[PDB]
Amino acid sequence: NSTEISELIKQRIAQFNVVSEAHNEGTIVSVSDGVIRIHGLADAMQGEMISLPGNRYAIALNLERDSVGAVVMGPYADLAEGMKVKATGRILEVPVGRGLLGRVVNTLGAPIDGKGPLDHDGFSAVEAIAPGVIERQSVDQPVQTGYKAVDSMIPIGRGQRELIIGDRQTGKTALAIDAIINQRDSGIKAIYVAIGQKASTISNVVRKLEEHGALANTIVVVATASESAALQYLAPYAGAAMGEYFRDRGEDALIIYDDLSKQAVAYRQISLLLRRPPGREAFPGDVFYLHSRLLERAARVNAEYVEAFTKGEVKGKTGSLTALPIIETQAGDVSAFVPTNVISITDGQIFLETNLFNAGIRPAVNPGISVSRVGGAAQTKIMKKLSGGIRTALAQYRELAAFSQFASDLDDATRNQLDHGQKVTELLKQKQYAPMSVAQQSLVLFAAERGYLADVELSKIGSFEAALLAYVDRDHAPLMQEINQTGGYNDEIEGKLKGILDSFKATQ
Amino acid sequence: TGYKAVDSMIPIGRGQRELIIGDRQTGKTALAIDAIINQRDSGIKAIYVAIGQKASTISNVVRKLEEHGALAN
Amino acid sequence: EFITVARPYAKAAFDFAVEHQSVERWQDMLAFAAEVTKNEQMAELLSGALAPETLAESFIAVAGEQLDENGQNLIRVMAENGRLNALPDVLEQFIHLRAVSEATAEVDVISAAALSEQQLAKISAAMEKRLSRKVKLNAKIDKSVMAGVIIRAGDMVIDG
Amino acid sequence: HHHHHGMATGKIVQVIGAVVDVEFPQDAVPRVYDALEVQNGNERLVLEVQQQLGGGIVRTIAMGSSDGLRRGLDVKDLEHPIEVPVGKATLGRIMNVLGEPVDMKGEIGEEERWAIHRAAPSYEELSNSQELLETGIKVIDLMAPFAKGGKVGLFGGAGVGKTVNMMELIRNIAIEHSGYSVFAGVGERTREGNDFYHEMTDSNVIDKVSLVYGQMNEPPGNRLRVALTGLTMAEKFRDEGRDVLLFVDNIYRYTLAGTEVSALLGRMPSAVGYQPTLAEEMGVLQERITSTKTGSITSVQAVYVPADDLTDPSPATTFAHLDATVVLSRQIASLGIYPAVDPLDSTSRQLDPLVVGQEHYDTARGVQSILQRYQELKDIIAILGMDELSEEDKLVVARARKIQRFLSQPFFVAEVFTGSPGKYVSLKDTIRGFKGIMEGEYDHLPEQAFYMVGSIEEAVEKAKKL
Amino acid sequence: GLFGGAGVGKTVNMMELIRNIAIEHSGYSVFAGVGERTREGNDFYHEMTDSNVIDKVSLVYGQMNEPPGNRLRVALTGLTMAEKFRDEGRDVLLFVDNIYRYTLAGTEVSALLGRMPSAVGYQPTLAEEMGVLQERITSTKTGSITSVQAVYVPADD
Ligand SMILES: Nc1ncnc2c1ncn2[C@@H]1O[C@H](COP(=O)(O)OP(=O)(O)OP(=O)(O)O)[C@@H](O)[C@H]1O
Ligand SMILES: Nc1ncnc2c1ncn2[C@@H]1O[C@H](COP(=O)(O)OP(=O)(O)OP(=O)(O)O)[C@@H](O)[C@H]1O
Ligand SMILES: Nc1ncnc2c1ncn2[C@@H]1O[C@H](COP(=O)(O)OP(=O)(O)O)[C@@H](O)[C@H]1O
Repeated sequence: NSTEISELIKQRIAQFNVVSEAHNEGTIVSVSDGVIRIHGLADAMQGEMISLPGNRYAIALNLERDSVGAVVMGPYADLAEGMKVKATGRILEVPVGRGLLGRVVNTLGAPIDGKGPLDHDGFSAVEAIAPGVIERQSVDQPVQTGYKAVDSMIPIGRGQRELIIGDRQTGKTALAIDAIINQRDSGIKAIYVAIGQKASTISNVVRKLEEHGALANTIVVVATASESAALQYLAPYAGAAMGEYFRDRGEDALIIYDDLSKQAVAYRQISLLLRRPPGREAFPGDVFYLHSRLLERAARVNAEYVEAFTKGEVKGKTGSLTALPIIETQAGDVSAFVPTNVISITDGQIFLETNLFNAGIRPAVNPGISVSRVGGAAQTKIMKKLSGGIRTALAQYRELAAFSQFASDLDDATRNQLDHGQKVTELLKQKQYAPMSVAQQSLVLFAAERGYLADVELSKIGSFEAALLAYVDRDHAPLMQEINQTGGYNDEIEGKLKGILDSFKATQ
Repeated sequence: TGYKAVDSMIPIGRGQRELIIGDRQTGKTALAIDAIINQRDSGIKAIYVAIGQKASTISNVVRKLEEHGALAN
Repeated sequence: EFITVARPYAKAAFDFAVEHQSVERWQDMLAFAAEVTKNEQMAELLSGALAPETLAESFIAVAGEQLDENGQNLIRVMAENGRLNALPDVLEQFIHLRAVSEATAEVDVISAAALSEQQLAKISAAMEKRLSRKVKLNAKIDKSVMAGVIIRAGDMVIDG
Repeated sequence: HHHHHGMATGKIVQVIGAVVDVEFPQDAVPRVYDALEVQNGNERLVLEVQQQLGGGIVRTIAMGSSDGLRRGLDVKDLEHPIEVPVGKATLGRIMNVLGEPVDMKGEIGEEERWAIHRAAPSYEELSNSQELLETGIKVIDLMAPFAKGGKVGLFGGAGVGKTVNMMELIRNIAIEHSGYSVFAGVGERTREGNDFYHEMTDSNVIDKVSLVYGQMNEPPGNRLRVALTGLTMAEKFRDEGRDVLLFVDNIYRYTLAGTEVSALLGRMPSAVGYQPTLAEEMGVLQERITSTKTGSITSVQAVYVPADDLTDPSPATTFAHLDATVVLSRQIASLGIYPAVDPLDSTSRQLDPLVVGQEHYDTARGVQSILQRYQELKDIIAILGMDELSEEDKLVVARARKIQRFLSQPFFVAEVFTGSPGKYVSLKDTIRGFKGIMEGEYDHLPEQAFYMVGSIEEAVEKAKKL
Repeated sequence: GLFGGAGVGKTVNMMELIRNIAIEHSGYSVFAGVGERTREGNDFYHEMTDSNVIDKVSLVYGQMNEPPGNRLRVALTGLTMAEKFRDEGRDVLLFVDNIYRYTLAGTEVSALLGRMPSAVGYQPTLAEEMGVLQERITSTKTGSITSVQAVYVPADD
């Protein structure tokens, strides 16, 4: 058993008499794949980083009686067992500075780009407690959908729990990913999680960072196949440290997170290593313990944030922090305990339907397949105002489906509904890659406001008529600035619309 | 009987395993337990299955034997 | 009777025994110990108690002080091991241990086992064989070799 | 090579099957893979490394046969934990997993040696390029674009033709070369193998490449080892050539051996009795794949899909690590369709409409729509039959069976299976097909005709007779 | 329990309750909440603002962050004072936060225990806990033990 020394038994043979020597560094008896049974460094600090041969430091969570062992991200094979330990006094900390927006880095913050520049301050541990209740300020801060049904379907205030949920190979790395673009010139600071990703994704991604040349407003770290899970296990927690430098900087941010589960069972592989009993699918009982830790992080502070780090050079003001969940489903199985505990956990929900994807419809998501408790607080008196019919049309088009089956059962009242629903259906369209004007949002109101449906009746002519429409904007586009600027609903302004309907008569 | 349509629907004699399966909330805990009253004459003594459910059940139940009368049997 | 477990214990033994050169002495210690272990009324008591100190003390206590300091700290190992219950097995091992160095013994051929210390297989062995002159004793031999040859024989009868 | 003198030994500690339980000096120490010799009665054998166990006793591995061994046996060791000769001379003759020349030719090969461990390029190190390839593939070349250097995925268990569909892979692969590339196969069948050898002879192409080929019945230890054979194999070339192409076999077996040994290691399996690090092993293997600025490489890959359980976490690591891939329909197969791929399934990340222009993206989209539809009503029919068929729908359905039926065409090399030959195909001609079909241009067109058929001109000749 | 849903403004209902506690009676009543969405508290603060329910304001802490054991454990805490006022015989009411969020709780308990996962890791005390609750609340000879519903439900049917 653990004793096993026998040779040190010779040592201990009489040395059971005398020991009383506490090294900072004990020999590491034997290893498997980075994790080693080990003895020494008599003093213990739970979850203490521990320096190694080479720079590496490691850590073990389990207080293990009479001996303990641990693993570290890195080359595990170089090492040789029973080496005098290298004690590391510090629990792990991560560098904290606000200047990285244009550059990305290894888990160490080691720029994988190899920018060579280093703009960061100090170093700080990855995980930490969240803010007190009521320290949070509720925040109405809207956000820019770019999928009309994204905002129209759902409003966005700063800080909320995102969902993405949808099948593997559904597009949802670029259905997932394609989302990230609408951010663009937003100006809020952000990062995107990467779980284990294939590099080419990274590269082409960078190219896209030519596509949106911007690329420097915000940075994101990465995970790759070589990566040590420990890297992952902290990797969400890792980013936690940083975005805390924005909210903690008083700034407001969102950080993408996706593909956790990969990390998760990886943490199971830890448990196997832990030789510790997991739950179903080898799932750690932790689960929502972890998800508790990381997931627990996001907030929009209140003027409690008036208490700041500097608390305060005031700046008595409230910070807010949002982020992006992405979920994935094999066969679309809701039973996923991950989606279960998680599902329970999520504040608002997003499902992508391989039907419309299978329809090849530009969107794959289903109305009511995705819902968010946050609701329309973010929706603007105009935006909030004009947006109602969606559900019914949803219902309607959905409900419309009902009689489609019984062929030819219905009259024109129905046909006017159904037609209208086909029409709205059409009205939904989106590019694979497009920016959103959101003055363009105003556009939709016409179909509501403007009859607009009878007009451009032809499928082709409806569709094209969208483009033609968009063009006609150039003819007159003064107020849009004000519009874009105003962000408010003026009855008087509605005149400008009514007259615009003429430009519809004008534009075909 | 205790239940007309069951009496008619099924006969009963002593020693024979009887089965019952039914929805909670109705009448389940209630069930026909009132058919204990069906005993009336009570030629054969019996004991109610007791399960840990409710002191209240215990209570209105006590009250119920009362209402019927009598539990000393 | 894990007894394989003996080695790390058992091994350090010979080494300490080597190093300590006690094996006369250590051998004594072992004799003494197995004796102590044997004690059955004691044995009932022996698994009785949780506190290891209590046993190191009490065991060591009634012991008659054949103990050694290396064997005190070390006995403390076996108790700290808690595995100590089965210890006597090691003596057997220790025997082989002691035996291992330079020893030899014998298997009775058909009669009784000389256990002669003869380190040359089939030679020092042969030396014993010739050394009979012990050729006298029957001790079931004839029934054995006649019955065993007879056994190969009926074996061939079967083969026949 | 150099002695490798003395070194004494571990004695064989315990007989656990092929698992090597044996014990060496205190100083005696390996790497997590390191070079050990031992002569069986017959021959020197070697057991690859142990992870880490104490007492000079650690475990170890073998490509050899365990039986007939005596315990406590002394065991030798070689300095070079792994040494893999790296030649360019190799293209002549195949070799053992040991690299022992598998052809009858003895080969001096080359002194440069390699080892299993290999590593990936820097973030900036590789090159990324859009160059693509198009061929007689009726759809997939059409249905999907193929960039240069791209690793094509094979879907499925075998029986799918995975060897014979794989044989198509040979064909098109065989069809176009315009370069130097090499592929091999392992844990695989000989009739194929020796055939590819005889036909390789006949081909006489072997100069261009040689490949050690592993055998199905082979011992696991080798099987495990074979990947390192792959990586090292590339390493010379990638250095040597900037460019390469290949193909990959039975990676199901890869998983299979790997899991198989896991608990043998005294480990608890990953789920479905998978092996706990199996993914780590995968990120290892796919990670082994690379194409660099200095050089890029292409190959296409196959693991037996176990049983068409898509949930297969094996299949997960597939799509996950997947680069390119294809799928096959045992209904479509079952449809008796010779080509038999899951078209609706397969997809090209590279496919871009902008890249593809609109006509491609568009048209493809349209067919996709049709599929959606025929799938879509397929229910309604099955229920109701067709009796109620909405006119328009009914029409589409015609176009449907027709279009499915339409995809199929002959292949020149294909005459083996079916005596019928076939031909290479021209993309533009396809583009035409897109329209006319989109048109349904030939209204009288025969359905039976369309299947396994030639061009609209050819099918027009059929159409004449047929 | 109250079958209920979001957007209902059920808080309005709750307020009416308290107002009937001091109005209809002497409520001497407090609300329980745990593991919940941060928002309502501010609203509650707002509401505790809006209300005089600040009189009388006990704030049951409501966060989920705690150890699942810590979280789950809150009951007896919730109990002991109503035990005071109902034990004061005084009419006493208290609001209950989560029902099958507490189900999730008791499970997370048994699992955390390393006590063998029951069927689907079923929680051991579901009867002992559930009926421990039962054991808590009755019209008691001293005073009735009156408490508000908790609605949290595993899928909320
Ligand atoms: N408006 C759109 N309509 C249809 N497809 C689109 C649209 N925008 C983007 N896509 C497509 O999503 C496709 C594939 O996305 P991706 O590569 O992420 O699949 P994936 O997400 O990796 O698989 P998974 O869905 O499992 O993550 C891209 O080819 C992209 O064109
Ligand atoms: N279909 C019915 N016809 C007549 N009376 C009914 C019917 N359903 C319910 N009842 C009334 O309800 C009572 C049975 O309710 P009770 O709660 O015992 O059902 P239950 O299933 O036992 O509930 P639980 O099992 O959940 O305690 C009977 O006294 C009867 O008065
Ligand atoms: N295009 C095709 N038409 C007809 N048969 C095919 C085609 N492709 C593969 N096959 C069939 O697949 C069968 C199985 O051969 P093999 O490739 O070993 O299947 P697998 O490798 O999937 O086990 C072969 O008999 C061959 O006829």
